[PDB]
Parts: sequence; C-alpha cells; structure tokens
Amino acid sequence: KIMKSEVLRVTHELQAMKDKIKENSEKIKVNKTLPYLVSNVIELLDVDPQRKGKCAVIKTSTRQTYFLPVIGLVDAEKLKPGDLVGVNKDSYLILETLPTELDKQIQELVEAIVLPMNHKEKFENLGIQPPKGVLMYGPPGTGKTLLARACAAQTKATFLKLAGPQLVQMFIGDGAKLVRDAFALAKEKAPSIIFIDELDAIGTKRFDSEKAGDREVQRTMLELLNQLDGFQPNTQVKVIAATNRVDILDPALLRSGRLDRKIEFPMPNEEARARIMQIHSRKMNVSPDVNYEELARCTDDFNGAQCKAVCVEAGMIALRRGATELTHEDYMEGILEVQ
Amino acid sequence: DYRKKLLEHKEIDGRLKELREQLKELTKQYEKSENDLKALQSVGQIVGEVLKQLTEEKFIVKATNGPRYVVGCRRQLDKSKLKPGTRVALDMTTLTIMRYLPREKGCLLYGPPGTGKTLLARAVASQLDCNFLKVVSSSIVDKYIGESARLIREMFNYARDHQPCIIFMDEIDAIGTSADREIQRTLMELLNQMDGFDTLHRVKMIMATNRPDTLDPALLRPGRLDRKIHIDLPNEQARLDILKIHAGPITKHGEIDYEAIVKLSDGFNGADLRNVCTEAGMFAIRADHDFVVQEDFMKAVRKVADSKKLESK
Amino acid sequence: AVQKVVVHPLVLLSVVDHFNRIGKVGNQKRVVGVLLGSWQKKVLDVSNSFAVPFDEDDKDDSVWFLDHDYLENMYGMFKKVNARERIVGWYHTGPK
Repeated sequence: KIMKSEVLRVTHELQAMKDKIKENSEKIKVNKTLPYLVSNVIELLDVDPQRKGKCAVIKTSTRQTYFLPVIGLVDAEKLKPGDLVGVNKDSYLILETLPTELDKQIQELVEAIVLPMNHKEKFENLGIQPPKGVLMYGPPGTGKTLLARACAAQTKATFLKLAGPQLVQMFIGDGAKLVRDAFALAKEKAPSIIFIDELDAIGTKRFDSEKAGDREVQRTMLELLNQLDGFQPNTQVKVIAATNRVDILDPALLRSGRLDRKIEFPMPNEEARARIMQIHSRKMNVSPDVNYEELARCTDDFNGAQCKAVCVEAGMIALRRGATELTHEDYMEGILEVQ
Repeated sequence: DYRKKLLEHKEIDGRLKELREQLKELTKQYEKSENDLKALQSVGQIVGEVLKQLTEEKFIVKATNGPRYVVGCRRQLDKSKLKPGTRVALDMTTLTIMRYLPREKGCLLYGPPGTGKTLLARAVASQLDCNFLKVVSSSIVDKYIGESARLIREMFNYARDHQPCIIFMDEIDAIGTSADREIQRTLMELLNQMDGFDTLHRVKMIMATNRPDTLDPALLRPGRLDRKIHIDLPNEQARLDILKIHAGPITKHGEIDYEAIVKLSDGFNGADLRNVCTEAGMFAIRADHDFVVQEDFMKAVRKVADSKKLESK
Repeated sequence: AVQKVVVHPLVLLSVVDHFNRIGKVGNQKRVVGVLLGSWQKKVLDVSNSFAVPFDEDDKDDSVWFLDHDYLENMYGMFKKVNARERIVGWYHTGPK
C-alpha cells in the first residue's frame, strides 16, 4: 500500500479546493444579485476565423442595440430567442435567463395528460409514444364547452383559456404570435391545459381561393400543425380540440401528434342526458321525484350552456314555490320558459 | 495468512481508489466556473454599420441608435473584413474594433387512387430530410389585390440566404372565374425564379395532392415538376422494408406474420403501416402488457386502418 | 517562442519605490520582485507588479529567501480585483 499513499495529498488538494471556492463562489450573490432592467436576446451564431466563433445580438428595452458574445454559466434551456434575462449596469452580461410569459369521462382526459409525464418508464420499456390530440366532437347538447372546461378544472393542473376569437385578431401575423405565446406559457412554462372549441367552423377548405378568412385561420392553424407534425418532440402540453358539428372536418388531422383519439359523442339521449345532467346535478339539492324522463326528453337541440340556463330558471321560481328543494316539473318549466 | 493480506490490502486499496471519481468529475465543472468568471471580463461592446469609406485605414461607421461616428483600424485585424457593406462591432473605450457581425430541383409524387402522399412526404422527411423549411399552401389566400410575386421572390430569396431549404407542398387540390389567374401568376413566377440563374442545386420541393381530377394541368406540364412518379402500388417491398427496419424497438407477440399485416394495411404508405403497428403498441400499452394476443392487433389493423380508409377524405 | 516583450515604466517606478522605502538601513541588496504580465498572447505585456521579502547572506551566495503564502495571497487578491493579469516571472535589481 506504499503506492496508494499519495492519494492523501490528492484528497488534501481537493478539500483545499472546496475550502477555497467559498470566496469566488460567494461573490456570485453580491455581483449577480438582480438584473435591474430587462433586455431582449436574439440568437445569431458567429464565426471567428481555441479562438472559436460564438456571439449573440442584444436588444435593450430602451431601443438600444449593443454587442456581446454568448457568455454566462452552464446553459441547458438557454440560447433560445427569448426575453427577461440577467443584465448588470453596463457590462451587459447574461447571468440568469427567465421565461417572460366529471362523471361520464374521467379516463381519457386524465390519462392522456398524466401518461406522457408519469408513464415514461413504460415508454422506455415499450418504445411507444402516447396519443396527443383528442377530438370531443359530435352533435350539440353534451355541453363540451362547460363540461370539458369544468373537467379541465378538475384536472387540478394549470388551465389556459383559448377560444376561436382569441386567436383570430384584427391584424395579420398575430395568430402565430399567440401560437408561440401559447407555446411560451404551455411549452415554456409548467405543463398547462388548453381547450379550444368550434374547430370545424374555422377548418373550411373552399375551392375559390379569393376571399376566405378561414384559410388564414388555416394558415395559423395549419402553422400549428406545422409546429406539431414538423416538431417530433410533442411530449409536452398537447392541443385539445372539439367541434359542435361534423359538417366540414379537416382531413389533415390524421396523426398521432394531431387529433387522433376522435371520440364520437352522439345526441344526448336519456342515458347521455342523464349522464351530463347527473353531473350538472350531482351536488345540488335534488328531490326524490326527478325521474329525468320528461325533462331529459324535452332537452332537444339544447347545449350545456342553454341547459345550465334551464337549471338557473329552475333555480328562479323555486324561491316563490315555497319548497326549498328543486322539484321535477321545474326543469321542464325552465325548458318551456326559455323556449 | 500471507496470501490473504494481498487480497485484503487490494480491497482497502480498491475502496480507497474508488472515491476519487466522486470528486474529480465535479472539480472540472468547479474549475469551469472560474473559467467562465474569467471569460465574462470582455464587456462594453457596441455595434455599427459601414456605408462609406474614405481612407483605407479610417472609415465611417453607422450606429444602430442613430448617431454616426468614425473609428480606426486595430493592429490585429486585417483589411479583409474592413471593406464596407459588412456589419461590424465597436468598443465603448477608444472605439476599437474587436470583430465583425454577420447579418441574418423538382419532383411530383401523386397517386390517382387513394390519398396520403403527404404522409409519404412525412416518410421521406422522417427518413432523411436534414433541412427544415416548410411552406403551407394556405399562405396564398390572396384576399388582397394580388401581389404574391414579391412573396415568391422574397421566399426564394430567403431560400438563397438560408442553405437548408427542402419544401413539401400539400393540400394543393383545394387551391387548384379568376381562380386560375392566381395559379398562372404564382406558377409563372415559379418559372421566372426557377428557369433562370437560380440555385437549383440547393433548393428542393415536393408537391402533393389528393384527387386525380384536380391535378392542375399547368403543374402537369414539364418544367415545374419534371420527376413524376405514380402511386398505384404503395411499394410493397419498400413497405415491408419500412416495417422490418422500423419494427425493431417495438416489442410484440412471438408469433407475428409480417405479410398479413402488410397485406391487410395497404393503399396509403408503409410509414402509415408503422403508425398502425405503433397504434397497436398504443393499445398494448393500454392493456398494460408487452405481448398480447393478435386479436387486438387485428382490431388496430382492421379498425384503425379501415378508420384511415373511411376518414381519409 | 517569444520574439519581443513590452515592459511598462510602472514596474521600474515600482523599483524606484523599492529604492524609496529602504529607510536608510545600509543594505540595498538585490531586492527580488515578482513580475506580472499577460502570458496568453505571444507578446509579453507587463502592467504592474509587487514585491516579496528577499534577503541573502553576506558570505554564502547560495542563500535565498522567498515566500509562497505571500505570493499566493497577493496573487489571489490581485487576481480577484483584476483577473486579466497573472504571474509570469520575476526580476532583480542587481547589476551582476
């Protein structure tokens, strides 16, 4: 063991290094305390001909452009064209980059969002990618908007509102800005839940290509399909879509990353109306007389918002009816009251 | 007694030499921290642009902020990058120059029977593409007066400035009265920017469609799309090859017949057959088992493949 | 390796300080100073330097007194305030 006696000096040098890094590692808190302003970063690869080529283009908030190479600590998610980065008074170095900005269905919604995050072990053991796009289509009456948003609130994760008129803006070019923004919060921030609705109305493919806004909504929408079919790593936040009609369905939605789990929900018959309406009345005071037969039959061509309005109208006259519990005939009274 | 002390001392020396790897690996990163701390010392640089040069040694610069200045020549750099027309960088002290700042042919694959040739472009792009530049057919809406000429010259101009350029056109049947005037405009611009002194060795494009009656007889003319290949038989040998070299990481039942799965899933592509087998894996992962009975496999082939055949409009 | 070097007068005026802070003791031997510079580039450029207690013997010439702790402390603090310059060599004021 005479040859292994030199290891003690190596360990003394290592512990001496750990004892001497406290100063230069301690000044990080007083030098890199807080960036007082915010500056935008745009990536631009340079070439010097070590003497290696590496630089970046900076843009301050005060509309002043300066020069600085790619510097800082070990970068993993950095080097992207983002904002809200670290900057000192005048050195203008990069130190800290930060991103700027219920009963009848519980299986398909909860699984499709948990398995691409928790079941990675079975993904590595089987080599199978999970489905991404789910299409809650079918005739109206199910209430996919209020029930799908309510179940998205029951997912206990982050929820981001995104509708039709949200992406469609008065100016041009903003659609891709809100797509890269929904991918900023969703893709860049924590995994959130985004539910859009009425995709069939904007998925119109006309023959006369002279006047159709829905084809610019197919430029932003098919640009999202470019950012899903073109971008293989779709393991992050998915795109959940739903339509109220099967009149004009986009044929280019046939992909695992795209809308694959197209679950057909038919007209809300006594069973389905008893399901979504048992959800709508699973907590309120329901008297032991609501057979749901006549009132579930009279709910024809009534969406979940209009059926919720029927529940409100049932919640209107029961005050003056004298009974503190909602009765059977008050549902059909609300139906015949709205229409 | 004596023979065991060599093995024992070999064990103490072993556990003594197995503890250096837990530190010597992170000491390189710790030293890299001070290396970066010494690398963040070059600060205070600004940018500029050169328009007019009077003296070969001293020229005029144009800052982004708006005020203009004049700088000299540094002893390290040469007159190669000193020529005008190249964006350079400056320093706050003495306005010295550290370095500069750089600014920033056809094939038709259509099949008269069936659809899914866009998924064939997904098969080729998923096989060997190495150049990401996608153009969607829904960007030529032309709801304005009609000026897509500068859109074509600017798009192919960005294809000249950007070396990676392999396009995959699709869904051209719906965009193919004056409905044909814009097609002759954009197509004659394609000839005007493909038959002249254009970099045909770098640009590449693949046009796809869905119907054999809307084949755009203007596009059927040679020139634009010279290499034309029909899809009547979806390359059963190449389909079987894609299934073989793409059926590696996916584990299935022991008794598996490739010819039956190939024959029962035809018409579209072999990569779509790969989507049928990975769909059968997407159901085998729902059945929390590695290998299952081929009944569910035949449910993914028949139900999923026939669902592609029915919903492939 | 090195074709030419660049020496600033600041180190020689620091030798003037070496001749100023003597205190009239009567020794005035070859005070050795730790020369600093930039060895990164091919050309050598001296910016500043410091001193180290150096004393020899009258009869025996092989006697030389240096210090490692003072060199690592002056180099540590000087490197902390200015990391662009590191140790390169030394220099003595003796003509022989």
